[PDB]
Amino acid sequence: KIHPGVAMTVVRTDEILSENILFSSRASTSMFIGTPNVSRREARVDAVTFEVHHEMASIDTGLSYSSTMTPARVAAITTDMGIHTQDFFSVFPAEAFGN
Amino acid sequence: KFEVLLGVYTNAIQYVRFLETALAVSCVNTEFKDLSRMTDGKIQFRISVPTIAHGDGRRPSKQRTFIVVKNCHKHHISTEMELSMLDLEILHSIPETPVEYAEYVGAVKTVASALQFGVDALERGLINTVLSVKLRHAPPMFILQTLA
Amino acid sequence: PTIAHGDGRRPSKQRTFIVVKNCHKHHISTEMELSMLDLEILHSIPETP
Amino acid sequence: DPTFTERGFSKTVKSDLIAMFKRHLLEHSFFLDRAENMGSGFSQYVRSR
Amino acid sequence: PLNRRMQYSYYFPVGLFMPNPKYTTSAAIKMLDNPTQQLPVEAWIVNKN
Amino acid sequence: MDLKVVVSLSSRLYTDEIAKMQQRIGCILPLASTHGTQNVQGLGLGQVYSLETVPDYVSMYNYLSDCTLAVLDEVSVDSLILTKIVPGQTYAIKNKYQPFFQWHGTGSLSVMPPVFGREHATVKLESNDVDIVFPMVLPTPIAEEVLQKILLFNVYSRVVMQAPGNADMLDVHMHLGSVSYLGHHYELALPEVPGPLGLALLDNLSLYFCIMVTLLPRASMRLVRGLNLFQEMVPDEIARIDLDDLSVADDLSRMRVMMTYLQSLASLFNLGPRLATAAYSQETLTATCWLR
Amino acid sequence: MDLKVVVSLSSRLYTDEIAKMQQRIGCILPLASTHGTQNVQGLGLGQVYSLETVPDYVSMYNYLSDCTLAVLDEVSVDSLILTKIVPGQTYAIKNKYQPFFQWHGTGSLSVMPPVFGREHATVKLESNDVDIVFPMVLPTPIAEEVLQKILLFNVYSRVVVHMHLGSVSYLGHHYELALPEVPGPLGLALLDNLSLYFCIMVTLLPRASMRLVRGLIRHEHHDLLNLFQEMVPDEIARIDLDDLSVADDLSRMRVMMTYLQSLASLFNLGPRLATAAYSQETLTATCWLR
Amino acid sequence: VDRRRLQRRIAGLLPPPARRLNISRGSEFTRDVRGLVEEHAQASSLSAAAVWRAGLLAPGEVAVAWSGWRPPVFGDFLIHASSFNNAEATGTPLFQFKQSDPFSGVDAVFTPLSLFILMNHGLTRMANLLYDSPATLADLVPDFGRLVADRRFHNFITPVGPLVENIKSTYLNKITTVVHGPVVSKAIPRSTVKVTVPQEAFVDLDAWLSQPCPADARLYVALTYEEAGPRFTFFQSSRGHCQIMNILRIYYSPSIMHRYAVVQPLHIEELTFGAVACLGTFSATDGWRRSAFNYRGSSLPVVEIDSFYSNVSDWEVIL
Repeated sequence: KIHPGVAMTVVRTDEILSENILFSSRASTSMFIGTPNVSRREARVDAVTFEVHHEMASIDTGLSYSSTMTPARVAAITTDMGIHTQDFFSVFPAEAFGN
Repeated sequence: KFEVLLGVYTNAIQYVRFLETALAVSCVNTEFKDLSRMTDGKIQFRISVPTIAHGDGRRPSKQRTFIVVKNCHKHHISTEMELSMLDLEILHSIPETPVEYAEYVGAVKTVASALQFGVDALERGLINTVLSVKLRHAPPMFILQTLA
Repeated sequence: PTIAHGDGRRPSKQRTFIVVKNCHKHHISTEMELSMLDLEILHSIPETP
Repeated sequence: DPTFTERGFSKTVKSDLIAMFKRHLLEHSFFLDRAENMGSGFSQYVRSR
Repeated sequence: PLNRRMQYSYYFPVGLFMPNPKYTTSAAIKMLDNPTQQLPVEAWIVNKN
Repeated sequence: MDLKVVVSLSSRLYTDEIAKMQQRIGCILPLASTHGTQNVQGLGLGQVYSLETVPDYVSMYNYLSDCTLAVLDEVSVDSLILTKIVPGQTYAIKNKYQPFFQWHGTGSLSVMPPVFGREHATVKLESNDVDIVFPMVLPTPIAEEVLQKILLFNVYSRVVMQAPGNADMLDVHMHLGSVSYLGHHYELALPEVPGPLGLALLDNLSLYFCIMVTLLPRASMRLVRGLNLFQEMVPDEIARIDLDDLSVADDLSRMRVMMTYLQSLASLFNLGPRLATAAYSQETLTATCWLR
Repeated sequence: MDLKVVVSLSSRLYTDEIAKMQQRIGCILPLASTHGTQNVQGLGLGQVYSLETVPDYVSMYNYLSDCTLAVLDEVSVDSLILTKIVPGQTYAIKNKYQPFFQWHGTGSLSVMPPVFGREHATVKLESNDVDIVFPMVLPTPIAEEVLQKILLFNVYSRVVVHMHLGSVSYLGHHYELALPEVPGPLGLALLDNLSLYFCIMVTLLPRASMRLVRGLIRHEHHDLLNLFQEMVPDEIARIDLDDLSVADDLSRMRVMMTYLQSLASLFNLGPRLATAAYSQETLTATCWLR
Repeated sequence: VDRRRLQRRIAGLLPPPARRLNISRGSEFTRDVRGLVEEHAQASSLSAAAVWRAGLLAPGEVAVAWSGWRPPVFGDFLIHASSFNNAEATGTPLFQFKQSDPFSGVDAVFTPLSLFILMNHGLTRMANLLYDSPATLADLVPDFGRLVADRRFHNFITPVGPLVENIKSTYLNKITTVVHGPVVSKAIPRSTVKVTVPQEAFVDLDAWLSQPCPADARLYVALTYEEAGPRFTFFQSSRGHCQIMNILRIYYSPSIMHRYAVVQPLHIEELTFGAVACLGTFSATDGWRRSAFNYRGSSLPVVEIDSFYSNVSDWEVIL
């Protein structure tokens, strides 16, 4: 427990669950709604696998921004911001010294 | 000495429409039916920028005009739904027995519930992808407090 | 119900949950006690005030 | 609150739920006796709880 | 999808060496050793709990 | 029965991106999920043949034989409508693969990941930062001779990077620089400077072959001593046994790693998802084929 | 196109038998005949894997090869209903197998006779005097691992730590697999073919790859070179003395690859199953015969 | 959206093949069993009503406007008529050679009867009555001795399976070979096709062993580089291919020691002892009824495997 010749800095990252506000102004985008299209895709002896297509096209009727999003309230710090240094014998597994 | 059966209760799935929820205040909707044939969309704005006749000596900015264009982006969504072979075989057969008739109305309600799951899942996916269009084009407010 | 997606993930089909509910029974019993003398007074007959 | 329980019970989510149990045990435990220190905020605080 | 998870990077040094004109900016901390030949070795950080 | 898979680009494409993708309108590529609507992060070989990691042919081959494949069909500006190949029916593919091997009808086809360099069969998308790598679709005997001559050039580059007196750089380039099949005499692209300690394509597979050929003299001898004269005749030096000098747990470990590095290499020489073409028609270069 | 093998039983079926059968609904069952109605004789591997002390796994492989395969889906009294697997149609294979090997996403499973003990996979029917034993469905890197463990045991016990060879090592929890002492004649015949193949292998084998490993052990320590423990082998060092050429090893590699493909075809016995969309939570796997 | 439009489309997408039907009598021959047993055709009269009834214009698989049925794929070839006798029957397994010329256009296909005289230069009497000249086929493989002396002949032949249609062309012959799928004839009166194999080359492997009944048995071909020249034995069996290679290893385990006993493999390549290739499956029960093949002056016994399904595999070495 003596000091070595160097002095590291540590970097961690901490996930913060926020429950955000979303504003979006009136008539931001114009939307074209297509037609739903059903199409089977497997025919096995148990259950045929239906799937339905749907395609829409959105396009903004303003040049500048019309929507924003700010984090209102911190729900929780879902990480425990402790000291868990990732071991570098795992991220670079093919590296080793002589013996 | 009996075992009493009290009841079987099931949930009734509510349906939402896109034009019922108030997310649609922030959007404009049109039924372009054969939207797969539309390979590209193009809106074009003509912004003619006026300027101020200054008095001092400066580089004079002439009649300016901004032609700016915005292209559409398509979004192709799809869920899956399964339907077993047994109730489909029940569907394409004709009932003649009260047991098989009970199986028949059970299979008919099964296919109707699967179809309603399909259209409701497509509706929820529509409102989902509208919201994700909005979140993709929304800068955070600690940028728009200055850039606006 | 489930939500249709745009991106390519393994979609869950129509789901259905089945859960059952049992009932709990409760017995109750206290011990009220009546003396035999009043019982024999009741089963007999009076004549005397 | 499904705001912690929307992606299911994993290891870390249940661990954070244990830690939030500890925090709500230490802070918001007895809602009537610690309301005496608020004074005029008593009715609003007990109405909120 | 409005329950997004921000990621903030946190950093702190470990075991620096102070400049040679050492000083204090508050009293009532008396570490029973030589204050000139004193050296950091650790980083006592705080957890989420 | 529908096979339409619509991958959806996030940002719409630039012009030279379309001008490159319309040049590969008949190519096939691995889909990670076989589902109805996908994202471009799951398309062909981007996450396993990534440029920022060390790649390998084993993991690419495993990803290729694991996941489904899909012929590209239509390329609009924002959606690449492509159809997947099932073993139920037959398809019409086109060989637009930049090391050109002239196909022939009723020849067994294969799909391999690119060995001749990344930049030949790739579309570097600048719209979304995703690198679609198209796998090499080349006929099977050509492909296995390519694998032999690439593996041999790999080990021969390594043994002259160890010492320059071992092999000659002209004889390794005359013989292994070229392929010959049905008179069509193509030339290969040889990466001559792969760097030591592997760190490039086909350098663990060469090490796989090397550990296998190193442990076969202790494997065949162990197997024939576990069981005669005909087997012990055709080698004259390896029949000199020294198995009473080696420990049995050591031989157990060597036999286990030899068996794994033999089965992996020998399923790898089997050429992956093997396609079956009927009538290759080189007036339009289209080849009608079905999944075998 | 109906695939349904209504297997009528000879007598009735007990309640605990129903409980042990409804556990393994969705599993692979072999069938001796392929016709629309059968009897319980012939079903499962019981006709080759009877109540014998010595198993014959090579003959059990030859049983599972030519016979048809089938999924089980329903069982009542007197009739356990299966569903045939024909090549070309797709099925839902459920992982209700008792040594719980977890499957990969869209990998490849290969069926196999039970090496993990008979009673680990055996539905005893004392009513109809039949032991419907089941095959074992496992991922293919695990399957070739247990095949090489079987062959290594079969050579090492007859030529001589071996109990640790007998333990297969799964990631979640290790398993021990039941090992015979003799294979029968076909196992020894496959061993003769293997020894002949390997003698031709060490006949035709190249030499500059040995110059790679001999020059590389003394130069680089690697994850694939730590097994030598800084020691070049004797045979490799005394073969490596000679000078090299390219065109001769071109011919040596042209016969090495063709012979390794046939050597892989020796271990590819037992059928193969091409899976897709495996679930850890629903335990199904959409799978068709490969 | 609209459930009403999607109900019509899912109603179109509904029907699977009707698997079960609970019949009451057999002499009624009612409409339901008629719709159960009707198979849609693959050729019809070029008109309005016959096409719009037989439905050739349905996509994927035909329907009156899955079933275990798929349409076949063809390999169409062009050859000299000097290498292919037009008098040969329909169902013979053809053997395309891959020539070393870059652009040919004309093929070198081989009936196995014609392919016999390449090996040698009853069975040989018919093989010399049919293809009278060894020289008109010894130039299709212009280098045969160097090709088989280097054992490089098994990777040069692609078995294309059974013929279906041979138009009697005069100078440059065209055949029509099914390389994968269900072997049926391309004729307006549709008959069956039987893959005829000569009795000499064909050897059955199920009776060569002399329990579990399979559904489909598979035909093999197998070149063998013997000492007296290459032979083309046709093995019929009902097992897996990895079982077939092993049982052929034990079967030719005399012959490997015979080939070592006659010559020593002085070079490395000579150890390659033959190869085997599947052709496809057929029902093991009602298969390979024997019969005779009638030419002009003689005849040889021949093996008609009825109701084939061709599915070619690669060349697998046996050693």
